[PDB]
Amino acid sequence: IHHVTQNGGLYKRPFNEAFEETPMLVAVLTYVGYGVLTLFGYLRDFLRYWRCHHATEREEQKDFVSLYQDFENFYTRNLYMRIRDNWNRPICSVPGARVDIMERQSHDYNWSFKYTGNIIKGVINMGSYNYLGFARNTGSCQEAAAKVLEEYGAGVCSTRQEIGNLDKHEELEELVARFLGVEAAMAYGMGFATNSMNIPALVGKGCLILSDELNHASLVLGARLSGATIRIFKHNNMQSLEKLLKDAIVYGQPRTRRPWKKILILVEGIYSMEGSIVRLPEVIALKKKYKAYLYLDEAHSIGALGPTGRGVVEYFGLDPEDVDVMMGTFTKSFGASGGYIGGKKELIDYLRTHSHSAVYATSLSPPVVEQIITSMKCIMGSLGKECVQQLAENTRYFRRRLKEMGFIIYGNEDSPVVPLMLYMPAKIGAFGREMLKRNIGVVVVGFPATPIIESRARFCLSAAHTKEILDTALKEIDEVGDLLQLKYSRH
Amino acid sequence: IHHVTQNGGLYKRPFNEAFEETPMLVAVLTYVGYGVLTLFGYLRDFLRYWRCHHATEREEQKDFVSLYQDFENFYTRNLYMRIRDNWNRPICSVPGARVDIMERQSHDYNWSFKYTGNIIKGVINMGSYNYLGFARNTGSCQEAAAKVLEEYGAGVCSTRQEIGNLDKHEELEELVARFLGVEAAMAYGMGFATNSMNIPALVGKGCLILSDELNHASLVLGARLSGATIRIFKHNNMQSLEKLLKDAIVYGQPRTRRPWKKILILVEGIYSMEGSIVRLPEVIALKKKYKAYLYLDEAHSIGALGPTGRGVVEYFGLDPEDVDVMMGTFTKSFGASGGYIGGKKELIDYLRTHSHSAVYATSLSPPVVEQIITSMKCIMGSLGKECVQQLAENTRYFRRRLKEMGFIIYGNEDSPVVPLMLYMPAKIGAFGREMLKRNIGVVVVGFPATPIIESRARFCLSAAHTKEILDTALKEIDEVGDLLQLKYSRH
Amino acid sequence: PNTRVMNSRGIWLSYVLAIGLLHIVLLSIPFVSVPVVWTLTNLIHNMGMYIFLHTVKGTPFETPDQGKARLLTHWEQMDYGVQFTASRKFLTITPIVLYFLTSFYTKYDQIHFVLNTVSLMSVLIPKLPQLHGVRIFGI
Amino acid sequence: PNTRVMNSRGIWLSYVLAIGLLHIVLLSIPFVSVPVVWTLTNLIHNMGMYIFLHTVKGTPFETPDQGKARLLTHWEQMDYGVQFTASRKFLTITPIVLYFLTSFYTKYDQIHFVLNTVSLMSVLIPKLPQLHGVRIFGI
Repeated sequence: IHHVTQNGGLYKRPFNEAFEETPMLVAVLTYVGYGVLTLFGYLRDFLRYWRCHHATEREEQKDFVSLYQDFENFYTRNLYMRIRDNWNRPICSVPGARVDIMERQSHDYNWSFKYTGNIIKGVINMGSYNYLGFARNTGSCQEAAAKVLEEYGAGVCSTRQEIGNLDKHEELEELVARFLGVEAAMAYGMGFATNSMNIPALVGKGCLILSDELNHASLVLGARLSGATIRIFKHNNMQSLEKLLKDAIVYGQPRTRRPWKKILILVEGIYSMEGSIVRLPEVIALKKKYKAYLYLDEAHSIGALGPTGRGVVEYFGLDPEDVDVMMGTFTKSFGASGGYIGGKKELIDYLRTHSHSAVYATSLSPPVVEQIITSMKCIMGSLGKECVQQLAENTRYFRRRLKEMGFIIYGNEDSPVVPLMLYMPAKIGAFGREMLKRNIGVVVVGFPATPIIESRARFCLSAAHTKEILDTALKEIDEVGDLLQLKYSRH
Repeated sequence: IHHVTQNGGLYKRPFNEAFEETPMLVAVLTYVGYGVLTLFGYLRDFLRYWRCHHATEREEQKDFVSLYQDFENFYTRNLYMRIRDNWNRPICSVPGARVDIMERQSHDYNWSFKYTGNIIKGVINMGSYNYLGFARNTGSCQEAAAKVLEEYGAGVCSTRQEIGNLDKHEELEELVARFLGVEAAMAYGMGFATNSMNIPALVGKGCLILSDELNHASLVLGARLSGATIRIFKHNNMQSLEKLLKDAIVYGQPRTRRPWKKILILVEGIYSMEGSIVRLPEVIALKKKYKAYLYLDEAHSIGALGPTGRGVVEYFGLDPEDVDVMMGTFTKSFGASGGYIGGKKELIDYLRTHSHSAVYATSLSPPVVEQIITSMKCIMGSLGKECVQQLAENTRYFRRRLKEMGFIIYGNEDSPVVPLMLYMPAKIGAFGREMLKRNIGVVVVGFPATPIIESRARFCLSAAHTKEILDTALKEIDEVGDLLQLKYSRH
Repeated sequence: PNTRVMNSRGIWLSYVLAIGLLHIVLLSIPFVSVPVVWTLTNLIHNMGMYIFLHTVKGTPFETPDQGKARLLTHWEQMDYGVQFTASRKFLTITPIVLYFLTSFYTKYDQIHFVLNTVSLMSVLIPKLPQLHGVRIFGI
Repeated sequence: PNTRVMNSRGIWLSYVLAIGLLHIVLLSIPFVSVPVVWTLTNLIHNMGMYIFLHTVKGTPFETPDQGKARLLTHWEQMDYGVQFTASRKFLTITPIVLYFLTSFYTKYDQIHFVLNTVSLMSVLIPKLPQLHGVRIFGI
């Protein structure tokens, strides 16, 4: 037992996350970098009062009310369009550890691109969701789907409550329920489409939703589609969580003061940006104190946390029977496509009836079901459950390694996602080109998907990354962080 | 059918009440009359900084913190003490139509009185609650109690849930239930003690009470003793009634916004001052619209309204089964002492258990039970049910008669109480002496028991008053209203 | 009962004519001048409206609320405490009109500014609604 | 996303030094005088804080609220509309300090009173909280 601090949140292990506040001198220089950039945008759009070539709205028989706001497209053409060479690069291989990248360039200053012919090979990637290393066209794991592909085909032309319902679908929905250790489970077509089609089938008009500051575009969208009051609490702030949670019961609606119909909470396991784990036992202890429900999102967390990785519940060692509904995907540890919902059998049956997607959308393709099954078989017991001990070794090694190198890292230390802090917007545009010169492709995260002084880069660790693959990348970063002086930390 | 105007209040007859607003020139002169009187009070109490003789707080071994506020006793010694010769006069006969009054006077300017020896005989009274004329020591009605008095005695030395429970008590509680036409009934010791000991046994902490502006000292006091929120609506203002009644449900408490536990309404049949009848079918129609309850007070109304007078319910011809609890007394039509509560058998049994008075207070005296019984027998069928047709004739005659004589009268025209408007405070002090010179004793109503510009006098009509008794009084008033110029009305 | 005493009928009309009597009384004084008549009648009025509103507390009669407003002066207890009512604002406008006619008369002098302001000052200062129950070191 | 843009870290510190640069730029001009440097820099500042707060409406990016604040300028949409916040009051105090130093310099002249007031006037007038959504015959 480690911490039982105030809310009854019982901790087994030390927690050890790190949110180092940004330095004073660093932050001021950022606004200057945007300030010069917002200056030329008004300059550039003023120059466009006569005629880098544009999409040119049809003149032929048109010119109604214009389609777009000119001003809402400001940042996409004056900060994005300048440096959009990165995070869009086509690859032409299996996204494993080394990735063949088609080379492209623009003499029109990123306004129109061009492939030369080039295939930049053996590029170490750190920007793919390939945690347990199942992206390979080799081995017996993917080979089993080839038997399924030559037999079944590549997609039902039907719906789940309609004709299309294969035995594999019935098999997989069983298989995850034993994997999660819950009663029943149900797979969906893609992980985005799960939250945007099932959360509106749960909450209704008189409900209240307590979601985090930074969930996803999934979880917000499902909360918009269900007409329901949405309230935001601060990120991993149980005190700010309980403060809303207190006032949610001792008040009701704003207009009437009737009680709420039901309330629930939308939280994720591992937040993708600023890779951090939610203070989960302080949430389980608090929802029992206030009779709220809980929607949990193991999109990143499953296959990455716990021994023989089974999401954050085994990582906190807790029970699956206190989380009211569990959701995760198959794209981000399994090398597949789609997502599930785990929950009680009463819940699943209600969602086998009121689904928005089992009744309208077509279901999974048959061979990618097999890729999910054989991957879970290698986990449940052949590149199997030894790689999660490898990745946690790779996580814990790489996390201390950049921290002692003077870089600044967010999130919990055991989190495989490595948020690396840039601050200047030019340092965004240089860094993606700079690492690509040093035979490594990474993911940089721009301004509007962050706050202003975050503008970070992000690393996805992998169990497929060995030590020599990892240390070679450590050598390349040591030069670049020197070259751009991005050694912001004091320690 | 007469009026079904807006609230569904179904009227059979015309209503015809009259609240003539006071004239502009009359009202200004009143404040001058008080203004000179409040002036000398500060003068008089300033003169009392040295020493009409006072009560003189004991000096012997006292002079702690003083007992009374000097300033709270201002109006009782500077406006009351001046003219307190009236409404306190001892009578020495049966309060029927002609009343022997002991004469008293004060040479100490009403500070200490003195009986001479005199018995001013044959004085027509109009200030006693003797509607159906049962105040007589003659006839077979009162004779029956003499058999009861010589047999039983003059009071139990016990309590109802204790030993003291006679067969007469069990008989009378039946007898009223058939008289009212309700399920069960229960008598109490005095009519004041009913409301101050049973209303707290009904409503509790989370209740809300909607009482009129001018109920009584009974109904306020019971509402104080039950800890319950009290809210006042305007007198016979259904619009102001419903406005509170609307907001009482769409809000709750002031602190929390929980629903109310139960709500009810305290109204009286015939309000004693400004003798007027409540707009009852507009109340029955409104409580069904808002699920409220209803406490009704037939203290004056029973024996005075309806044919073979049975309160206001027969006077509106309605049913007794929509009034949730009925209360009235026996002092104000029957010439007796005490009061009842009529209601459903479930209600009565709860109040035969939780009573404050059947469990603590001693019960009725035995012979006054008989005076109630024989009086109800003469009503139910011997000076019987012909006198209520006489009183309504006496009411309707006397009510048009002073209105055409240039006087100003409040209330419904069918109401036996005749509120006669004085305005000047000296006209209070002259009028009681003036009528007493003209062989008639009346009741004048002072300032603090009224508003400022009401200060009225009041007449209680009676079925014992014949035409010659009534017209002789009409002759005397014609001089006095001339003598004091109190002909305020325009019509 | 001191909560509906200024909410009555024609009390506003009678409040004027008391002052209107008080001026015509003060107008017919031999050894006085027509400026200091107005100076006198703005002093006496604002003396009365302090002593009869903000000094005496309780009721001249006996309150059946067990003396809830025993510690409350007459301004504080009008209309059961709700401040912005139809009759408190009439009682605030009226000394201002008595300030402006005494501004008009005495011909805007300096001593007639000084003496006739602090009477008008010390009457409106307690009539601040945020000065509901605060009592300066006494009463 | 324009609701936490002034609620960020060190934006207040950087807002000063932009003006502090703008003065030292305007201080090193040959054919200018040290009064009308301060006259110029109080005009330009209050010009910027009108055009960048009370004129341009919407976001430079695309809002996932389906353009709720498309009809709302940048002042109106700060902190989701709650007015008396920690950062709006910083944006109101600062032109007053820029009014008082330009009151200190130019030596309290009459034309430097006239020109430097209506800039400070026309910037605080929209910052009245009861002038939340009212737009004068346009925009």
